[PDB]
Amino acid sequence: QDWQLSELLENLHADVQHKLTTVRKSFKAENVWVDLFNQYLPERYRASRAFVVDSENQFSEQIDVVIYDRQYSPFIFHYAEQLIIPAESVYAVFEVKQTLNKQHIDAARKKVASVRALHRTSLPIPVHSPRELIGIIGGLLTLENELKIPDTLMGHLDHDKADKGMLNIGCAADDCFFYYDNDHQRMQVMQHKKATTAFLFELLSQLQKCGTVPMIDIHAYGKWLTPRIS
Amino acid sequence: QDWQLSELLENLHADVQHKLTTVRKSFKAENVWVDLFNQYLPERYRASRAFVVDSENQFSEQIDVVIYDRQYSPFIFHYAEQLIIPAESVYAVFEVKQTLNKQHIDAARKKVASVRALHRTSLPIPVHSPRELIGIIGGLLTLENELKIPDTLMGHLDHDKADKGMLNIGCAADDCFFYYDNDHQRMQVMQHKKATTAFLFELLSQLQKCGTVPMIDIHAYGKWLTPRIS
Amino acid sequence: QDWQLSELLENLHADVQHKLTTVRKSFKAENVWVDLFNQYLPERYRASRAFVVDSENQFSEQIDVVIYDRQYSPFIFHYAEQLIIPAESVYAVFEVKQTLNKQHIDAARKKVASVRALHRTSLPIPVHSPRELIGIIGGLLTLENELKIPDTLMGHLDHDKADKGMLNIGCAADDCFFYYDNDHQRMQVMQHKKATTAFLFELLSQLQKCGTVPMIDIHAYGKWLTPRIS
Amino acid sequence: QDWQLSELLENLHADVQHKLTTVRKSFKAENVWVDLFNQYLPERYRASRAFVVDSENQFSEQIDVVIYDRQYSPFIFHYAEQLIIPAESVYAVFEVKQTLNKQHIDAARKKVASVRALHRTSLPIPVHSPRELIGIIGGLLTLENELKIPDTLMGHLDHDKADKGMLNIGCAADDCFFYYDNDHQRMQVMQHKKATTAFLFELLSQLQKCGTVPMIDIHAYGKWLTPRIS
Amino acid sequence: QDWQLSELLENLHADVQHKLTTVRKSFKAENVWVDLFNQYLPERYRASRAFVVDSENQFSEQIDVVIYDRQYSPFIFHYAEQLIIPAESVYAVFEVKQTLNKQHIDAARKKVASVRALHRTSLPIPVHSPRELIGIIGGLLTLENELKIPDTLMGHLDHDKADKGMLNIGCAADDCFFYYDNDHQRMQVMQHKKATTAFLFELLSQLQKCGTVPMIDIHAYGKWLTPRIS
Amino acid sequence: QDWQLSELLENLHADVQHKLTTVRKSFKAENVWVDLFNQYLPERYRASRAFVVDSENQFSEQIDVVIYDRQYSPFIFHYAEQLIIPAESVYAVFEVKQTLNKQHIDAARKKVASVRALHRTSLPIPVHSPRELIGIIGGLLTLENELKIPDTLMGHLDHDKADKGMLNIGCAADDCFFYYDNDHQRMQVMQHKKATTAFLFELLSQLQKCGTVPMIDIHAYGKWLTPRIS
Repeated sequence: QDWQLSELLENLHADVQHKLTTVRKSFKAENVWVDLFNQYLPERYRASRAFVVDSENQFSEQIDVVIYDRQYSPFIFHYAEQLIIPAESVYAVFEVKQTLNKQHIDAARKKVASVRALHRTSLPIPVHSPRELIGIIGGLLTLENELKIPDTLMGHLDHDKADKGMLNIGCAADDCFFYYDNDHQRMQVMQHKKATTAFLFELLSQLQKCGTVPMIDIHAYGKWLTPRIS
Repeated sequence: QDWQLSELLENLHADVQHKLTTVRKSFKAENVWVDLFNQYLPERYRASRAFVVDSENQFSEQIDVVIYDRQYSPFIFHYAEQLIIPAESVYAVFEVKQTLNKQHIDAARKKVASVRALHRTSLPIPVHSPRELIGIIGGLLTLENELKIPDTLMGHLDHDKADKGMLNIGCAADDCFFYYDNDHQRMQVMQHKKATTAFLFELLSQLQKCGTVPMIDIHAYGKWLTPRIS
Repeated sequence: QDWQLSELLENLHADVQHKLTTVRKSFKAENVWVDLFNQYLPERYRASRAFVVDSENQFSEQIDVVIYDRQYSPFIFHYAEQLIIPAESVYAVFEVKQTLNKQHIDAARKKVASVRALHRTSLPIPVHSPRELIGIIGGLLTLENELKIPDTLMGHLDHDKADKGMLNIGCAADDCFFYYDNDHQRMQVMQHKKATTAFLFELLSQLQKCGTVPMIDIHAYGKWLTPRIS
Repeated sequence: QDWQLSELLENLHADVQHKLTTVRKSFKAENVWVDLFNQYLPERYRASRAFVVDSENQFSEQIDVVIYDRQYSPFIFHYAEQLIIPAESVYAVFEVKQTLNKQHIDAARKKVASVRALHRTSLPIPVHSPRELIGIIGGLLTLENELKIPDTLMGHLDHDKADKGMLNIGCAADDCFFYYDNDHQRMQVMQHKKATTAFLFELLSQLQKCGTVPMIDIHAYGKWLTPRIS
Repeated sequence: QDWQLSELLENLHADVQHKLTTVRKSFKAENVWVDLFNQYLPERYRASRAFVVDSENQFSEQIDVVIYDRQYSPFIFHYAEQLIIPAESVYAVFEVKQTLNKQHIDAARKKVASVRALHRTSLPIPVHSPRELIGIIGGLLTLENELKIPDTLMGHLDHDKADKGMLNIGCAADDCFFYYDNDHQRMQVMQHKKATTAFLFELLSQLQKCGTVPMIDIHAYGKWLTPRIS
Repeated sequence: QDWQLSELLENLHADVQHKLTTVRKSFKAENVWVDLFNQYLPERYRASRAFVVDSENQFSEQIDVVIYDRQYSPFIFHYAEQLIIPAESVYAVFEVKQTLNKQHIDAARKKVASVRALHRTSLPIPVHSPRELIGIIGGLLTLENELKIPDTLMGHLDHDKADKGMLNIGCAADDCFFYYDNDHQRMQVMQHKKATTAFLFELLSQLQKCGTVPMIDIHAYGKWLTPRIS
């Protein structure tokens, strides 16, 4: 029963997972999630606490966990010891909060909203048309779920897809994960003892369906240095 | 005559090649082949001794050398100190045996057969159609060729393409290498003093023609953790 | 005014930039440019002093700075301590000279011409047609501009696109950068205090528009080791 | 005047130094100091935020910057994402506070005192006598000095060597650094534009005079796992 | 009860420890022990499967785990993919066997004996006298203990110190560990659930008491290349 | 005859050695020697082209190969892309020249003389006395020896030990190495086909007998930033 695919999946990155459960039990956070994501995610992706910036000199607020393209990113900024990432590079943004409740849900929606409100550029490619903008994943990462009734959480998580604050995924470590399905066109909540690894696999699945990074308009950033003649 | 492209090609990764010739002469193995491949192959690929697993909880036997996609692999399992790789990540599988003879050919074909019999998934992409499954390269890596007659080896290597045990490529270090050509639609054997480097270039050429990793169905692995509702 | 996108852009890789300005002031070089490029460029690219070779056993002269694809390159050669790069891997080639004048412009054009005259291969892909050959960027990297009149430099830089010596981009550190625009179908010179970073953003933009590496014909290099039967 | 030893000294690790000055100007912190120390210090040393623990199951409070021996440390602990360092490994402990004033001086003295009150072991060596315990350096790292009168800071920093809270060194970035001299047997304050680099050289000098790590009594930690018979 | 020194000690390198327990349970090996040691040991030491060689062209048999000085070693040999270490660099040598029984004890003693029988050199230092030769630690590493009676294992482990096969330390993973005490001048066996971590701390303690690598007589190896005149 | 200590010694770092022989045959250089040394030398040492500087603001000329203490060095400077090393950190200095003749011998003696003329500091240690200054090894590294008569080279290499230009060691790759012996109190020349590896082992032997880095007077460098009160 060791060489059971089920067992291999649970044992995958066991150590970082164990760090998260201890934190959950010490509450009964932020850095563990960043660590967790960077272990599970393929090389193309990196996770970090960070601000997001766009080529219109607009900045998000500090985002507890940003997942961005490290491999094909043309630049990432460092002010002091802070990371500032171009919006075009961002795949997902998460709020971290100890507890999953109506208020932190709303707090997550506002952080996600502030990133999606940024302006992202996308060029055409040799001549194809410019690529559709990636749909940025928004979520909430918590240690203890305070909405024990699946109805009392289902309700406060029903948000419209046009809404820029909508949460695509979220987790209460070792307790439950939720996510939005398109086939079903609804939110779905799953209460499971292994919800952290199941949440991660869901995340990998949504990342895989995001789409390829569009071509950044590098001149839309370079215009902050020199003029252009039409 | 040093700055001759011919010489540059022979000098390429000269050290790992020298390790292989010594082993050939000490016989008159496994770790050398893995080292050799990991030096010649581009960053996308990695070679390792490993088991292969599929999302149906089927396992190959231990494969002396697996070449897999390390860059775009969503997960690789580590049981004890053993590597277990999802079948969708596999480009090539090799049997290592001291001598190239009818029996080790058959032993190679059975290992290859066991990996290709695994179930591999492939999703559609945004909506394109799902990508064709990669054609997994199967081979046999040896130190000394015991079929000196090119007719006596040609015969025991003529296998049908529809057969899942068919060997696409193989080598007897510093002696000969064989491979299947599609234009010619047959096997081809080459006896050459520099057969190790020529075998590697043939491998690089087949890898290049494999195709891109299909999109793994991550939920087909994630189902081992949580149910899904249709 | 610290958290101004303008300031973030200037502060990006500030240290290597500072190394370049000191050299400019010590003249009032080569290694600084290589260092500079390897910090600004995304992971796919690497910069290095090197010779370029093709599958016809032709070699360029030593190129002060080659930008090549390290991620998807199937091989790079090392004679002694010299780097020798297959022409198919080359994105850009630069001459380095202390001063920007008519003679070093001509010297750059001849080095660039010698690389573009090499033979580059390109295969079809599964069956699509073989990819168009990348357009290799040629430039000239200098410390002090000796053509102060924008007319007196504009003139000696007007070359025809069909000419294999034509220079696509160039820089006189912390003074000016030039580049060819297709929309405008002319050369363009920009005299700016921050010309080094603006030059780099222009380079990133041209690299982005280059196209993906064509599929190298590995057998056109492997033919240097073994014969082929038609 | 570039190749002036004075200039080389100022230019040393210029980039991390620049990060510190920006923070100083943004206040007009913690991570910058750690970054700064890890660049200036030789390989034997590492700096990190951390708790300190002894073999009597006593813990300090969280220490903003601990400098410990990473080379010869037999173990370092990781609770969740927290670093916990055996007291025997500690060379220096620093409080970080935006401003240098009487209250943050006292706050530093209490943190330093809590580390020096821990129990540190030291064995004999083959048979020589057990090494004297290292004298742990205590300091205070700030951005802006609020005691402008050198008398008004001198006074609140005159402490006795027998006191476990005594501060050996401290800095107000790009403004002043203080330190205790044994020859002089007093504190000394230095107000200098380049006070950050001078502070660092003073730190290197005190570290050099600390003494080599004593031999840790590993069984005094191992007793937490198994009993011993006398 | 998480921030209990006891708990930190048990959690230290928890992952590699877990790998070892699984192997113990799959038996109800070699690579796990090497991995385990390389995580617990300080930077000075490295563990590896290897042959040991001396300057008299004598070789041990293959040693399942050798612990050697990687930091101050002047050379290590690589034949094929095998590691060959000069005897002067060796701190400890271990036999790995699934079960702890009289026969594997004897097999361990014979491997240890073969390494200690090698000739080790030691020069004087500036002029001090040559350093005493390190006492090489010998042990046996197993998964399951088959001598359940502590008298039935005590008996077959009482060996004289003057014997070159004597075992200084050994372990049956998560079950028991033994070691020789000099104060007590006997062997000591400890049966404990956490015997793996306690065994490691005992190993660290013995390594610490070994002594410093003597100065290797480099010319005693160099004589294999050129003559010397007296 | 493969597992012959003689063979292992010749095979040690075979690849970098092969690079050197090719250069020797292409002459019939500098970077190969640096590479060679960094492969053979233990971790404490690093080799690099560099200037040497002392705390009296004196600089050597550029030294083709400096061997310095990277591990215990408190600082190393970087002007532009040049390395500048404090004299106290230097173990050996070499001139590189294609041919070994009277003139390049004299050229080497002058470079060595210029480094040894620098001022090196050395403090006392807790209170022991200050350590004797390391005896800096001087040598000459060449590809072809033009003094074929061992008398015609013996003569031009007899220099007095008090002379600051004296050469302690040198090599004509794959041809001969010389060195100074104290027992013999003379120079010694050895003509051997494997002279490169024998030269390296001689170098390792002299390095081992150099002595430990003395304690640098860090304030003798820090005085370039701030005054001191006696």
